[PDB]
Parts: sequence; C-alpha cells; structure tokens
Amino acid sequence: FGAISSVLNDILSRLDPPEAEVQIDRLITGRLQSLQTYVTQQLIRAAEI
Amino acid sequence: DLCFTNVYADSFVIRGDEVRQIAPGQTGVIADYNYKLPDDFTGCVIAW
Repeated sequence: FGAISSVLNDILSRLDPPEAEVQIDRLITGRLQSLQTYVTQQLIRAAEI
Repeated sequence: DLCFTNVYADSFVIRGDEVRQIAPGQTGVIADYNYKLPDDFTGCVIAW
C-alpha cells in the first residue's frame, strides 16, 4: 500500500515507534478499506440470495 | 492566548552542535544518557 514492506513484524523490528507510526497507519488504512469492500459485496450477495 | 495549568522550565548548558539532539524523537548521546524528551512533547525549546 505504499510502505516499505508489507510484513508488520519487519516494520516493528526495524524502525522506532515514533516514526513507525507513519508506516503502520498506511497499512491500517489499506487493510481496513479492503475489508470494507469485501463486506459490502457480501451484503449485496446476501440480499440476492 | 492559551491558558495552561502549570509551566515547567528546564535549564542547562551543553556543547553547541548537539542542540539537534535536544529535539524529541531522536537518539544520540545526550538523548540517551543525560536528558530525554517524550515523543508527544508539547512545548518549546530555546537555545543560544
């Protein structure tokens, strides 16, 4: 999602937390948005079924 | 025009080019053994 790596334990094992907040926030945004999209699609399929 | 509960004034004297290290969030010598500021610091640093 635009960070330096996609594995969270890497970012915790490389950077200090006061600047690792920057990377982790980007990951939170990306994963939360993807999860929301999945749930909306499952809602529409539920209405059809 | 803001109002504060209590003000804390800290004073000391260091070597001149380590005033980069007095800023919060980074490490060094002074930030590791003598004086460390937390990451959510709310105030000012004056040096001359």
